[PDB]
Parts: sequence; C-alpha cells; structure tokens
Amino acid sequence: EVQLQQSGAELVRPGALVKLSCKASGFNIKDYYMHWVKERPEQGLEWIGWIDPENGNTIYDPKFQGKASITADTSSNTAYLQLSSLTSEDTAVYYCARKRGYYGPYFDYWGQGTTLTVSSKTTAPSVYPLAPVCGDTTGSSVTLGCLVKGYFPEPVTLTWNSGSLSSGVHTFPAVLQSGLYTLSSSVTVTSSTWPSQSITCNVAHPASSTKVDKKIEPA
Amino acid sequence: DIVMTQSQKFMSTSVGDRVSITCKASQNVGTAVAWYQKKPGQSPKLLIYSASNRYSGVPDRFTGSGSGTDFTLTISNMQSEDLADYFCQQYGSYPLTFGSGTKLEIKEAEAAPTVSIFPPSSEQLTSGGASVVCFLNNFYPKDINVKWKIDGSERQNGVLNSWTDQDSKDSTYSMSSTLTLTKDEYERHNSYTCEATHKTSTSPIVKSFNRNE
Amino acid sequence: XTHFXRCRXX
Amino acid sequence: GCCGSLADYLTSAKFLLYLGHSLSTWGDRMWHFAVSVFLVELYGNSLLLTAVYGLVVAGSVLVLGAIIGDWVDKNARLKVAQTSLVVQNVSVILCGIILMMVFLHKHELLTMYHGWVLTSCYILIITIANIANLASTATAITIQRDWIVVVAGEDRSKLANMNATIRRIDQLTNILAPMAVGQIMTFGSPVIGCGFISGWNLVSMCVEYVLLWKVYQKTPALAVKAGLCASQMAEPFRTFRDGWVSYYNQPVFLAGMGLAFLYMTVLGFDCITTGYAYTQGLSGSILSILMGASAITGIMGTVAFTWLRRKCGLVRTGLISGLAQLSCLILCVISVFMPGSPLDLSVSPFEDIRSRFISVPIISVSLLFAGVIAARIGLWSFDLTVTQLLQENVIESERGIINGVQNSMNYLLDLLHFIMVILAPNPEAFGLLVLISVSFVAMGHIMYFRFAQNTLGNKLFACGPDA
Ligand SMILES: CCCCCCCC/C=C\CCCCCCCC(=O)O[C@@H](COC(=O)CCCCCCCCCCCCCCC)COP(=O)([O-])OCC[N+](C)(C)C
Ligand SMILES: CCCCCCCC/C=C\CCCCCCCC(=O)O[C@@H](COC(=O)CCCCCCCCCCCCCCC)COP(=O)([O-])OCC[N+](C)(C)C
Repeated sequence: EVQLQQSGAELVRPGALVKLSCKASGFNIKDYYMHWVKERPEQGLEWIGWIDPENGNTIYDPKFQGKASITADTSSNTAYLQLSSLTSEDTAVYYCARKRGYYGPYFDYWGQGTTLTVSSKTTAPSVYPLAPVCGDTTGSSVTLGCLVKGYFPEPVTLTWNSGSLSSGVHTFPAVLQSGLYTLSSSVTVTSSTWPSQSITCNVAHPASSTKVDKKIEPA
Repeated sequence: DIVMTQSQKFMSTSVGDRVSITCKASQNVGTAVAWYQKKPGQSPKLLIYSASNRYSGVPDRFTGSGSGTDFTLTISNMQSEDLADYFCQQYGSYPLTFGSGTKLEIKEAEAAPTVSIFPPSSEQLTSGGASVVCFLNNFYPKDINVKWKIDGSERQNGVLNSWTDQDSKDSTYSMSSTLTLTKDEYERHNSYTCEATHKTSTSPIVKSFNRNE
Repeated sequence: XTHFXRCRXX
Repeated sequence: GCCGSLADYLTSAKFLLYLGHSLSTWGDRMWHFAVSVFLVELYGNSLLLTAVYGLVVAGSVLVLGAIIGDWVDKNARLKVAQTSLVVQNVSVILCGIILMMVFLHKHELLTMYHGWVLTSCYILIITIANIANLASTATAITIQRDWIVVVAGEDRSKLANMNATIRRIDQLTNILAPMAVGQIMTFGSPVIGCGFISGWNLVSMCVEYVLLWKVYQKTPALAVKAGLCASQMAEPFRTFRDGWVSYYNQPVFLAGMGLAFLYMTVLGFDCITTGYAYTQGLSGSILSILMGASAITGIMGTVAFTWLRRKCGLVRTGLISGLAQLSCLILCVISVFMPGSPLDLSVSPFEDIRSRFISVPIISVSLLFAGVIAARIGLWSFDLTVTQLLQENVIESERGIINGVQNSMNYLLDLLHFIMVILAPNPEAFGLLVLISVSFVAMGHIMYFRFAQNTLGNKLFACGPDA
C-alpha cells in the first residue's frame, strides 16, 4: 500500500519562510524522483521541480528558479519544499508526486495536497440581514436573503431557518474585497408562510468562534 | 517550451452518449501525452498514458487516440460518475507543461431567471454603508448579462457578481450581484434598477425600487 | 564493437 | 560465515543468471572463432567469402532484428528464452557436423559433377551460421534487457552492478576463449576441435535449459506481463515501419543515436589493426601484451562507471566518459603527423577498381596504441551508461521492439565501416581512415551533448548537491 502524506492548512504573512513536508509510506523514496506541483485558484497545473534523494540533485523551473528550494531526507523518508519571499499571488494548493525515471510516462501516486494562503489581518464576521418587503406584489413566493460581510480570514457557516430546513436556500460563493470576505445566502422556499412564520438565520465563524442569529422581519 | 492548449473549456453533454476532448500541442511531441482526471476537492488520478495505453483498474469506456500534434480522449456511454476535469500533460521535454482543463456539464431544458431586488438594510444604513443586492434564482444557460442603472445611469463601478455551481437536484444556475455605495451616495438618488438579459427571452427583465418607496 | 572478424592468427 | 553464507549466495537468481550468461558467451565465442578459422582454411585465403559472410550477417541482423524484437515483445518469457536457446544450439551442432563431413569428402565431392556442389555447401554453411547468429541476438536482447530489469526490481544500484558484472564476464570470455580453442586446435586434429565444439554446445544447451527454468521458478514476478500471400508479406512490413517510427519518436532517441554512431571506427583491437601492426612489424608477444592491457582498461572502465554513477549521476557520467574518450582520440590523432608515419596523398586511395582479391621511428605506433587503449576505457564507460538509460526509460510493453531497432542501427554503422576497409586496403592510406573514424566519434558525442541540454538546462556542471 503506497501512501503520501502532506501537512496542510498553512496561513502566512507576506515576506516570510514556509516549509512543507511530504512523507512516503510503503516504499523508499531513494528509488524514485520526487516532484512538486502548484495549482492556483481557477488556473492550470504548474510544475515546480524535482529532486533525486539518492544524491541530492535538484532541477527547477526557470519561473521558480530563485524562490523555491527542495530537499530530502532518506533516513526519515521525507521530502521538503521551502518557499521564501511570499507575496499575495502565491496562495495556492501544492502537490507532491512520484516519478520513476528521467522521462517516466506518468505520476502513478499523488498527495492529498496542502493549502497555502498569504494574508495580512484577522477579524470577525458581521451580519446585516435584510429581507425587502416594501412594495410586495405576490405573497406566494417569498425570498429572504442574509448577507455576511467583513469576514476575518476564515470560512463561515450559515443556516437559514434552522428550525425548518428547506431545499430552496442557496448560498453564493464568498468573494474577497478590501482584504475581507463577503457572502450571501438566500432562501425562497418560504412559500406564503414567510409573512407570518418567523425564520431566523444563524451564522457561525469558527476561527472567531462567534455565532449570531438574526430573525427576518417584515419591512 | 512546448505550450499545450485545449480549445473547449465547458462541454455540455447528456447521459449515455459519447464525448471527445481534443488537446493540441505547438510542437511535434510524438506520443508522449498522458491524460489525468480530477474531481473537485480531490487529487488528480491517472487515466491514460502514452496516448494509447490504459492504467490497470480503469473502466474500458475511456480511449486515447491521436499522434503528432493532435490527441483525443474519447468516452463511450458517459455515466454520472464522470463529471469532472480532464488534463493533457506532455513529457517530451523539460520543463513539463499541463493543459488548461475541461468542464463537463449535463443537459437541461432552457429556463429564465427569477430576479429579485432587496433595498439597503436599516442597520447597514445606520453604520454608514449602502448595499443593493439582486439575486437570479434559477436559469439553465450559464451566460447572463446584469446591468445596474442608478438614477437612469448604468453605473460600472462598485459591482461584484458571484455565480453558484450547478445544482444537483435541479441542474440550474443562480447568481448574486451586489453594488456598494456610501450612505451619502445612496441618499442622493431616487432611481435604482437591475436588468437581466439571457438567451431565454430577447426582452430583458428589469426590477426597480424607488428610494422614496 | 565489431560483432563479425579476426584473421592472421602465447 | 562460510558454510551457510556461500550456500545461500550460490542459490540466488543473480548467480544463476551470471552462470547462464557466462556459458552462453563462452559457447558463442568458441563457435565464432572456429567458423572464422575453418572458412579461412578450407577455402583459399580471399576476401570474397569474408565479404559475403559479413554482408549477410549485417543485413539479416537489421531486418530480422526488427522483426524478432517485435516477436519477443508479444509472447511469454520462458517460452521465448527456451525457444531461442534450442534454435541456436541445434543450428551450431548441425553446421559443425556438415563442416567436418565436407572437410572429409572434399576432393571426391569436388570432382563430382562440375564443382557446382561446393557453392551449395558454402551457401548452406553461411545460411546456418546466419540463423545461429540471429538466434543469439534474440536471446541476448531478451535475457539481458527484460530479465535483468525484472530481477533487479526497484533498486538502481543493483542494476548497475549487474550490468558491470555482465560486461566484465564478456570481456574476460572474449580474451580467454579464442586462446584456449586455438591451443586445443593446434594440439590435435580438426576432428578434435569440431567434436569438442559440438559436445560442449550440447551440454551447454542442457545445463542452460535447467538454469533458466530454475531462475524463472525462483522469481515469481516474471510470470506477469502488462499489456497481455499479400497479407503474409504486408504484415512484416507494417511491423517494420511501426517499430522504426516508434524508435524515432522516443525521448531518448539521441542517446541511442550517439551510441550507434560510436560503432564505426578503425581504432579498436581488430583484424585490421593487427594487420597494420604486423605490417609495422610488432611481433606476437607484444600483441598479446596489448590485448591484456586492453582487457585491464575495459575492467577499469566498468569500475569507473559504477563509481561515477553512484557519485555524480547518470547524464553527467556520460558527459565525463565522452570527454575522456575524446581526449584520448586526440592523443591518437597526434600520431599521424609524426615522423615514421607512412602517409601521402599522392597515391590514390582506390587501387583495386575491379580486381580486389577475387630502420623507422617507433613513436607513432606507441602513441597510436596508447590512444586506442585509453579510448577503450572511455568507450566502455559510455556504453554502460547509455545501456542503463535505455533500460530505465522505456515502457515495458515495448522493451523488445525498441532494443531490436537499437541493435539494427548499431549493426548498420558497423556495415559502413567494413565497406571503407574494402575501398582502401593499402597500409599507406590507413592514417587517413583514422581521421574519419575520429570524426565520427566526435559527432556521436556532440549529438549526445544535445540530449543532455534537453534534460539539465543550464545546470550542466554540478556533480554534488546545491550548497
Ligand atoms: C585455458 C583457458 C581456461 C579458462 C577457464 C576459466 C574460464 C573463465 C571465464 C569466465 C569467468 C569470468 C569471471 C568474471 C569475474 C567477475 C567478478 C565480479 O563482477 O564480481 C562480482 C562477484 O561475482 C562473482 O562472485 C562471480 C560471478 C561470475 C561467476 C562465473 C563463474 C563461471 C564458471 C564457469 C565458466 C565456464 C567456462 C569454463 C571453461 C573451462 C561482484 O558482483 P556482486 O557480488 O553482485 O556485487 C555486489 C557486491 N559488492 C557490492 C560488495 C561488490
Ligand atoms: C546498404 C545500406 C542501405 C541503407 C538504407 C537506409 C537505411 C534503412 C533503414 C531505415 C529507413 C526506413 C525506416 C522505416 C520507414 C521510414 C518511413 C516511414 O515510415 O514513413 C511513413 C511516414 O513517416 C512519418 O510520418 C514519420 C517521419 C519519418 C521518420 C523516420 C525515422 C527513421 C530513423 C532512422 C534514422 C537513420 C539514420 C542513419 C544515419 C546514417 C510512411 O511512409 P510511406 O511512404 O507511406 O511508406 C510506404 C512506402 N510506399 C507508400 C511507397 C509504399
């Protein structure tokens, strides 16, 4: 059973040093070449370089020639990738892969991947729910939305009307603005009971460990 | 170095038929092309190597073909377990390069958006912040045009649009557009409308909310 | 290298 | 420490593979020398039979080598190996029997009819020898490449040690076997020589069969194998074309290209070089000493390759070997424009348009021989590294076809060499030939250089790790 393990969930300030590890189980890295690959959000795969643990020779990509280093440890059967002078444009997912020869046909086994993010500050989420009911026309379709803005370097979890879960709730992907994160979730499965039955949305930020519940009211 | 490009980015298919993905190289690589498959939130896995051979435990519905500069991966009888990304990678010479990738999406009947406009919240206004949110709930085609007209003027500043992914149950798309402005800017206006245009109908759907109301 | 010949023969 | 460890070592796949290879090489070399001597003897000394033999061997090797590489790539392993062994051995036995029988009824058979059966007998001898050579080529490529790669497993040091040991065994057998067979020939009668060859080949057949079966039984990973009139003449053509175009498209094409280019030379211990030395009058004992020095330097080259591959890498080892061989060839080239060298452009190199065959300073020869010996050490290192590269960087489903096209290319470059020897046989015009050979060597290494630049970039000079 061949397995590769990587430490993950790394958050760093710009201009620092980061070290990532890839540990192999079920084989000896001395008999293979170890490659590192980067994947940026909504972008293609990029090759960084490879190392031969037997003697320590390393080949890099000219795009990463002066900012990435690769080392290996045979006794502990581990490979290390070191990055320096990080900038906000370096946030990505990094993969460790195994190759047979100089021109091996394929990467048979990969790693789970490690998420690296470069940020500047931390804060707590702010919720400003708003359900417009001014100038309503039809009460058979009620859509209520809650917007959370100013998240502080973390993913939030939003549950609209946790008492009565519905399949009509859709949460848009979060976006980055002014160094903070924003998101919005709208539920339109209220049908006609929304003007009478009370529905409350609860937003929880685990990094800030803050839970806020707001009940939508008519305008 | 060799630049490896795939023309199609989104490929809308239907269950049970056969699809073909094309990959073209800028040099005569020969036969050193491998095809990988990646699912969202996961790691890529080997599918085809040397453009012809399969890799052990792989279903026989995948076939590789081509040579020279053009290669093709063919899937016969697509199954719901095959909606993912596919990459072509060359190993003819260093440095190694990858393709852009290709999406797969199922077929559904065309639909039209259900627009909705929400006025700025009182709590947000009390904090000196104005936000206008417009939500399009369900619509099949991915492409849609959203225009925000403030005081009879299609402003093109301070607008952020986010589109969700394909729904599993309904196979429909949703979008959310937010316009951010200062409290003074929101106060000094009386007209605000959002217009949505899609292939479903020629006439765009416009929803407005007057400041006085 | 030469797979195929010697000739003119302690 | 001695009772158990030795017994365990002598019952391993590696040792049995070594023993089988040694027996096969011994038999092959003894047969080759016997055939050369006998064909030189029973027929009047002339270049016609030698030229026909060489041409037939070369052309058959090219075409049928591509074909048999394809055939090996599509069957089981034990079946192919056993088949090759039986074919080669039976060919050798029958050929030797016919040879001795003609050696017997020579004059009576010559007087019979109009002498039209001597040509038929020569045709039979040539054909059977060619068949045996083809079978030997097939078994060599399949055993070495496939079985060595599989047995070595995943370790890379073991593969290097196995290749080095195979090369050392080949060198020692090449030096030793002709001397012993010539001694047994001259101490007896041709009946002794032919009977000895036939009996030895038969016993070797039996023992090698048993050894191959034992090795196959010991290693369980050999059983598995991934990937598993008009038309009768069209199919071989399709296989030939597909194999050649597949070889051309491989990413290690240039390395095999350079290795093949390294094969056409006159700067090697061979009949031509020995003839030139005899023309210069260098006796026989000195020739034997020179052969011993050549063997020593070949062994030294294998050791150097192992050490360098352990230390620096694979590509850089090839670069170092090429540089060494080039420097030694430059030393050899210096010898031509020296006093005591019989070279002049006035005499036309071509003298036998349609006829053919159908004191002095001693510094020049000494410089030439020093050059060729050091060239030998460098060449052996380069051959070993290219062989390992080819073994390591080829898909299993095509290890046979690629290696067979490689053998075909190697023999081609050999054939051209033979041609020029026919064109300019004058002892005077030898020096010019030397230049040409050196030139070709240079080209090969230059071509290999390009391969390195395609896999190492600008970091072409760093043996150790970065600091
Ligand atoms: C008149 C003329 C008479 C001639 C007679 C004599 C004929 C002479 C002809 C041929 C013999 C050639 C000998 C080559 C020696 C190579 C040594 C070598 O590589 O070392 C190896 C050891 O290897 C061994 O221990 C031996 C392996 C080969 C055994 C061959 C026996 C042939 C016997 C039958 C002969 C048939 C012919 C019989 C004819 C009567 C080292 O390799 P390793 O151990 O894997 O390396 C790892 C260990 N390490 C890391 C510590 C290094
Ligand atoms: C006495 C000495 C004699 C020597 C003879 C010469 C050597 C002989 C050895 C070998 C030569 C023959 C090789 C096989 C055939 C090649 C052509 C081929 O397949 O073409 C195909 C396309 O081809 C392509 O699209 C690829 C481009 C050609 C690659 C060739 C690589 C050769 C490498 C080797 C480098 C060697 C370097 C050597 C340096 C010294 C199709 O061609 P076609 O036209 O459809 O074919 C049928 C013809 N017909 C249509 C008329 C029926």
